[PDB]
Amino acid sequence: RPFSDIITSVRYWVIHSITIPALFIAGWLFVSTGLAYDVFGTPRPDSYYAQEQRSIPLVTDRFAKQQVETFLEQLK
Amino acid sequence: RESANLWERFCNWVTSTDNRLYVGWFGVIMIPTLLAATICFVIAFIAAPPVDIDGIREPVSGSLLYGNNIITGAVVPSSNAIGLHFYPIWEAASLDEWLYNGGPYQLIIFHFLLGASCYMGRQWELSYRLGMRPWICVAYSAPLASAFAVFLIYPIGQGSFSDGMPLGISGTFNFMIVFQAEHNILMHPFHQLGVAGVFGGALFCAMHGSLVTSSLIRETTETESYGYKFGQEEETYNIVAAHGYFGRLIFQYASFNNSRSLHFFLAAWPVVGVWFTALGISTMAFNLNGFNFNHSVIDAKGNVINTWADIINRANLGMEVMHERNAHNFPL
Amino acid sequence: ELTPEVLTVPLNSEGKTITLTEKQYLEGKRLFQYACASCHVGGITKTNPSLDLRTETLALATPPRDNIEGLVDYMKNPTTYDGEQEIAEVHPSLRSADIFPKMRNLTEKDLVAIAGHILVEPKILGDKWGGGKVYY
Amino acid sequence: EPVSYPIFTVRWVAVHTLAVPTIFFLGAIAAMQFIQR
Amino acid sequence: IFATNRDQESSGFAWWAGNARLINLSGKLLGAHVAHAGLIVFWAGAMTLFELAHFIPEKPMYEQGLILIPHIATLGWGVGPGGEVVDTFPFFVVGVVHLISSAVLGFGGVYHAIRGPETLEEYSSFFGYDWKDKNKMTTILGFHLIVLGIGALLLVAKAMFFGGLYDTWAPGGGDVRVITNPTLDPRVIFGYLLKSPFGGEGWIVSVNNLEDVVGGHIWIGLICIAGGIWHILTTPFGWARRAFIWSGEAYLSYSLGALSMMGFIATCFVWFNNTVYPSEFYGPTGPEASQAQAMTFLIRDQKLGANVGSAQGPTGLGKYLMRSPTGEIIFGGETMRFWDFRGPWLEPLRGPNGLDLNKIKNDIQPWQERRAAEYMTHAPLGSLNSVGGVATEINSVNFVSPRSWLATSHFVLAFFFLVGHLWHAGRARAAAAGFEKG
Amino acid sequence: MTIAIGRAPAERGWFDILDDWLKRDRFVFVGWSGILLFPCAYLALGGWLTGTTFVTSWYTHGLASSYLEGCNFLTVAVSTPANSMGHSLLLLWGPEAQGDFTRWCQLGGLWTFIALHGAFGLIGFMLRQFEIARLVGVRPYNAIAFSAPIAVFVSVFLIYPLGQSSWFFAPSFGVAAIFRFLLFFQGFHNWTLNPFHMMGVAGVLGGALLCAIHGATVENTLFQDGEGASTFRAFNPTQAEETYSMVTANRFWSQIFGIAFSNKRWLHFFMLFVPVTGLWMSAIGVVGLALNLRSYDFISQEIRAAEDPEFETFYTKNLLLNEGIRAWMAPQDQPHENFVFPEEVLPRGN
Amino acid sequence: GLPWRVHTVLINDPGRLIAAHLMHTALVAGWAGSMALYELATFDPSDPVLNPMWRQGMFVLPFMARLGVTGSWSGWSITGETGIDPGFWSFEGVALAHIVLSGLLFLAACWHWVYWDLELFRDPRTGEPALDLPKMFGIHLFLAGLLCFGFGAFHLTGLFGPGMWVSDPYGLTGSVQPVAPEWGPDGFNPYNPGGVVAHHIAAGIVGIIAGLFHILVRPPQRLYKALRMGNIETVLSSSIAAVFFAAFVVAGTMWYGSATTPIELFGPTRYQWDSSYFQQEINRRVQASLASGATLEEAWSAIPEKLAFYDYIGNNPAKGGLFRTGPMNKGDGIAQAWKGHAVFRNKEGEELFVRRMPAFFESFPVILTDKNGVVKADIPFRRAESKYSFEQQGVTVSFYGGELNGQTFTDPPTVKSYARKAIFGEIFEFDTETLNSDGIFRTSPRGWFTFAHAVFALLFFFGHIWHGARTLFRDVFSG
Ligand SMILES: [Fe+2]
Ligand SMILES: [Mn+2]
Ligand SMILES: [Mn+2]
Ligand SMILES: [Mn+2]
Ligand SMILES: [Mn+2]
Repeated sequence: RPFSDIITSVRYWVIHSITIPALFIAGWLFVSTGLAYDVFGTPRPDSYYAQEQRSIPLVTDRFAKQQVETFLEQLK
Repeated sequence: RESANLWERFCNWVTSTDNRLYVGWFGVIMIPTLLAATICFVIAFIAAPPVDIDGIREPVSGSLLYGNNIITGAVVPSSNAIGLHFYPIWEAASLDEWLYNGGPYQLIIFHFLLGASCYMGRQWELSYRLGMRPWICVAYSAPLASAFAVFLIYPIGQGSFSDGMPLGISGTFNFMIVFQAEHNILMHPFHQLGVAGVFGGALFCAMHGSLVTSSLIRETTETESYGYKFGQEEETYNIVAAHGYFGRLIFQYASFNNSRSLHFFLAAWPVVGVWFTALGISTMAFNLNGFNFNHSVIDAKGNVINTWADIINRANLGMEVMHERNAHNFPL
Repeated sequence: ELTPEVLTVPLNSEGKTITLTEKQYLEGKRLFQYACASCHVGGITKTNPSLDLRTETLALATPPRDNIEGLVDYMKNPTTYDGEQEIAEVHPSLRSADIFPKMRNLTEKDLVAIAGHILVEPKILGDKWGGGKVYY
Repeated sequence: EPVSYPIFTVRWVAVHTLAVPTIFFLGAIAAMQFIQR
Repeated sequence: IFATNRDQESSGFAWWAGNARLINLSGKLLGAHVAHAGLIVFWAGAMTLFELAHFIPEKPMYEQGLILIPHIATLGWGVGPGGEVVDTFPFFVVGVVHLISSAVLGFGGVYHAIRGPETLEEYSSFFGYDWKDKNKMTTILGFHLIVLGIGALLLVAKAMFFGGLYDTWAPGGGDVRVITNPTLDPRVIFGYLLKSPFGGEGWIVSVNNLEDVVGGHIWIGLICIAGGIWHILTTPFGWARRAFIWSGEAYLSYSLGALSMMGFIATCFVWFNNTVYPSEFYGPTGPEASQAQAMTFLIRDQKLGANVGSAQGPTGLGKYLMRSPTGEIIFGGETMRFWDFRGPWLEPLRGPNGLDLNKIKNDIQPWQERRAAEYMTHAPLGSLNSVGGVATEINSVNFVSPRSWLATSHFVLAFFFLVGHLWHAGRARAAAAGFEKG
Repeated sequence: MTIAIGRAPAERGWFDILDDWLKRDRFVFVGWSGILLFPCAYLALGGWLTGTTFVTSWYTHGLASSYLEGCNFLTVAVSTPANSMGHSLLLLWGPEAQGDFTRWCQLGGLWTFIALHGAFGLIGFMLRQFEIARLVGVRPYNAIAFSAPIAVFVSVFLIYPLGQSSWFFAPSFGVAAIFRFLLFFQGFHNWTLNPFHMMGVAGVLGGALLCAIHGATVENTLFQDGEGASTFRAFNPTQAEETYSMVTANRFWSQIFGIAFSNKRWLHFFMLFVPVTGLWMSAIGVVGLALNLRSYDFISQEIRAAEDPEFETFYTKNLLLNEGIRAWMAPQDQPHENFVFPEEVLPRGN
Repeated sequence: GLPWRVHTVLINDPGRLIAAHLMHTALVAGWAGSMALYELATFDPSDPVLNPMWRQGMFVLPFMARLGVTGSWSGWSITGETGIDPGFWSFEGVALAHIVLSGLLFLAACWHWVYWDLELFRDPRTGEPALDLPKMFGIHLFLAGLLCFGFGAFHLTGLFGPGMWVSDPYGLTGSVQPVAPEWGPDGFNPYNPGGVVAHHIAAGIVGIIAGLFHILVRPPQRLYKALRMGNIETVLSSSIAAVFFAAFVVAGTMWYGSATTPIELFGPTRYQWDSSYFQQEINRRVQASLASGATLEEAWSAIPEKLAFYDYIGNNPAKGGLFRTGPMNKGDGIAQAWKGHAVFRNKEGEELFVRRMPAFFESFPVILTDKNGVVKADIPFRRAESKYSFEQQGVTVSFYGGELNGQTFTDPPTVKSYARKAIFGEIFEFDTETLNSDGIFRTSPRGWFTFAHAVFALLFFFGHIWHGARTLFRDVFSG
């Protein structure tokens, strides 16, 4: 079908060969840093529980949920 | 003689009748094989003595006259004791022993297959008997597989027809459940592809039929118613418009030769999807279960953090924990 | 987490302790899966359920097996729960390394780590290690 | 008529809004693969 | 006439059917066929070495997802009372052999798809187928049954006139060786036819006597060499002639199912049999495994003091004996079924009606306990991642059983090839009429 | 008595009439329908990917649900809000906004996000088939078929939860978390006994059936015409004549299965009828289970079974499994409540 | 669708189609009054406190009730018842009332079919002319409106007064009162009747304005060309989507919300039970009496009896469906008075509470935990190797309050059976025969009504998506 010119463009290669890894690396950094973590709030292996009581907290809571979550996270 | 002369030449020409018746030839096996079983099934299902399906002495009764309705089981599987042995209806002076040891089951089974197997064989003769092209034959090679799995393979895999799907609605419902707690199937590619296959096929069938009719436208018616218207021429639908709408909806479409390729694609997607699922089982029979992702850990300590796949287990467990008592021791 | 209490277990029955290193912890998991999981997976005991590796159970064994030394001793010269009869011909051990090949390659260090795994795991898994709660 | 030297093509719009993101994760993920704790 | 070539339009078939093309061009196929061949030779070597590498001694083969090694073992190498890795060298040998023995092919394979007469015528050587000359077809095949024929004999020799073919009997292990047986008776024939498968017884798939297998192959190596000789001699006959159609693809189909069948036979022979497939090398065979579970608990329990013979399970069957138915015894549960088991350890404890409440009560040596304890713990199962076981369971081991991977793939294969058979034989039957468408 | 108009042709004067032309061009079909489909679809396809690899469940369930947390395609998932939160569209604004978008994630906004948006996206796509179908001058029968799936989708994602408190018992948009839903049902609502789904099955499985006959029939019934030997993929899509041939098909079946109906103009409808239908049926089915109206009790036999302890049907066995699943599965599942089922938990035997 | 058938036829127518329609009307009021009579020759006035429509159942009844009708001869009500018575023209009458008018319709449907125618128508134218629609959907809306309006002012609001069913939480009181408311408131909340009445008054007038307008100011070519307007199909799918929508919401409020879905006239709602509602109300009821004077025992018882009943699982729409018847009866049996909850105690009497049944499950076990979740005693399944056996007891299965106040049982079974029953609401005494009663729970109107209406609402989608098709697409339907 269509799409085989640009991919065979050569200039395309230029523009993207510079852009793609550029992106691939930004995320790989967004992941390594922690934003990935701190924005999506997911727990780093380190933060599950608190080594002194389990309760997969809930939540429970609620409200008041949030406020509740906050404390939860904090105490953790 | 009688068997002798042109008679034969004539006989041969009739079966041949173408457308115318219804058927013909293959039927010469299919036909009779299938009648025995169909008949054995009907009678057992309408009325027959509880079967010692399990390896023990707690007779299950899936037949109608002994306290059933259609949804509640059919002909329960041979005994865990006969296991793999060949238990016709000769062995033992009494037939009453046959019913008990759940013998009717093996009759049906062995015949059905052997028949539906011939059915696949005959399924192609009338091809090579009207100019037709084979293939359709292999299309039926997909369900036959799935049937040898559930009746020969699995048992030959685990040592006894005793296990491996019973005739009738519930009996299947059993088979099915049990088995998933025993292999996490849902977590096995080969089933997955079976679902994509089947789930898809319907999906596709919807479309072909859908777009066709929508053409156609043419217217016738117014318112008222338508258816018716138717026847063858001329055609009744006339492609182009179809393509002119489909393409417009999803994007630009392409294949070897529309209709000629827009039909092969139908003929295979489900077929291969189901195929693997025939294997998938034949696989899990000789025992090689689906995936098992039970433990990811918080390795900051080792306490284990769950995962949607843990629950899957919890349930499979309480499914494993009961089942037969049967078973015783340690475991299985 | 691999905190002090978690890695610190009783060395002997006299009250002496030892704080296992993280590398001893990892080696322990490895070695335990290599020579013990076939039958003690998750802390249970296959050929004989009641005799699990739960710390309390070990503590009531004879002699006490709820310490490094005691377990080490067990891997060398296993006994019934009352300690009245040696059972190396059924239970893998250094003494029965000829019929239990996997025991041939275990060093004193190895035996210590394996023992450490047994005493630490329950502090991480909790009941799950005993009779398998999450596992049963 | 796409492909032939425009660039103000919506086709380009979608084509990338799927692209960029993916690449962004496709890496993000290969990055997580390396995690221990 | 003129110079060869032409991939498409002319040729027909289109790509992804870039093989049918070679159906006509003897030479071209020769190497297609040669290379491929080596390609397996290759694999063979590639794997043994890729096996050995990751192979720790006295640490159970089956426990190391080892598909290949075990084979060698059986034959009568790397033995010592009941697998004792005496001589991991033989393993490195078969390795190189093939890996080299392959390039040898590879060259002379790639050597027919690029020059050579084609181829154518161538012368013677161348073839044819068959169209032009239904006889060479015959003479070639037959000129092969010798090859296939001779092979057998090699086994028997190795086994007896050479350094044995390890037997899991006597015783244990061982081996032985053986011786054979086989031779034885047949009776080798009676075995089929018745046975169934179923149950147990159952078957085979029963055959235990290492002798029977050895002395039996004899018959085959002979059996088929005779045929390869007789076949050459003439053109088929007049029913054979009228009954079969004749074409590359037809033959294909013909010999395409030839495998699917054996193929199945394969999967079974493994998963069930045990002699040809020791277990000191492979796994413990599901049937057996579900059975050592009895030994261990009747053993464990009778070791606590419950009289086995009168013990009565929930059903009210035989908790120990159971027873078965027838018755036986055995064992049971549920091991109710594999009471067709039979095999080493469990044998001694036997007698006329099977399993002597007397032997069992006291005449069971302490190695069967361990072995039976090992098997069930092994198985097989597983898951894938693988782890193993269950499913549930958791964490531890891883690891899954070798005895199942082997039997897992083959069905898949045997099966498909049956799709193949039909598919490839309903077309051959459509060209043979002018159908296609218408 | 005016059977006609108000004021002349157009729409909102200047624009629309104009705007229509623009939005309806010819490169990868946009359209008004798309003006409201795309945002959604994408917006909603993304949402899932985000959680898949970036967001957790922990606070809502207590399961790791993303690649980042350690999951993998299958095990990964976009969990449901906590039951604590019942039925809220959980807009990024109710349970506080600005503070934590993060927390929106935590509590579970990414769900409704995918639910509500995809909902509209599905509404969108149906239109993007109506816009187009009408323009090209072809029958909307493709949209009827599509009404089916939407139904399947409105019962299991919107209705159900409105029945059994809080989305949460709604599938979690997870490869593996759907299986929990499956099993959960089997053991809890005993779907099998449901004549309604039972039906559905027949449709889907049977739609797949028809799809593989026809297809196989066609290719196998084809003509020599447009020959060139092997690789017979040369039918002039230019137009004209049948490619395959009914008669031959017909004679075949007739001598084989004993029912070979003619009228492709029926074969392609029957092909639509089946799946579409089946899903609507099975759809009603779940709308039912949405109010716990289910099966799990023939009633005529659980009575006849409490007298005859020597009564046994594949029906009662399945009823047993169902209970084992509830007892063991529970407390890991829904922390909504405290569940601590001591070891006297419904096992038996092994 | 295509194929188918147718128816247508009717348608438109028009004429004949109107016949078709005149007839279908007749069939409902035929049914309408007809149901009532069924319900009527079976209705259990015996005790509204425990054997209510408702329970028982008713079905039909509820409505007749709520909108203002509560009684007949024998001379009973609620318502018352016582017686019552017154018525004067209630139940009995509403029913007959419909049999008559359902017949006039029929007959009307008759001469309106022989004459088309014338116316328707125218012128311118012549034628136728299909009719003219825009005038219709203008004039009809005028009436509909005027009507909506009426209902609001003159009915709900009072003055011709028979209002509606009002009642303060937990049922108990409640009745038809002016218603018222008304308206315014500002309360839009679905419970505060207030809304009910204001809504209609406003909508009503809004109706009149909108209608008259729609019948006095024609439809733009564009809007008229847009919806194929002028060819009934479109009118249909347009209204069907609107019933389709009307329906769906209705199903919703009957399952949750109220004041058009009242506790007494129709089931408690699963939601009240999920929330352990009532019981907290019982707790405050006694706790105060309990301590404050117152014582213891017582308180409781105281407591008622009525609340004690609104607990219990057999009444939660669950469931179942088928089952059936009755209920709400073949399952439970007939509601024969209350036995007062009991307070299962330990060998020391650590109060011990029983873990309620989720209304999601069926096969639920008895846990009985300390006043803090500690498992103080939980009936086994595997007696071997089993602790917490009930030995210590719960023997304090001692009851407090109605028909059993002050009266303990130490016997392990009665103690134990009693728990098994405690496992789901306040324990009541039941009449089993006289209806045979299977022993298995069965939903209620609140549950059924909300099962049909949702299904119906959902099937009419395929109604819209399809008819509207013919609308926008007529030429091709032939294609
Ligand atoms: Fe078609
Ligand atoms: Mn079984
Ligand atoms: Mn089992
Ligand atoms: Mn089993
Ligand atoms: Mn089993």
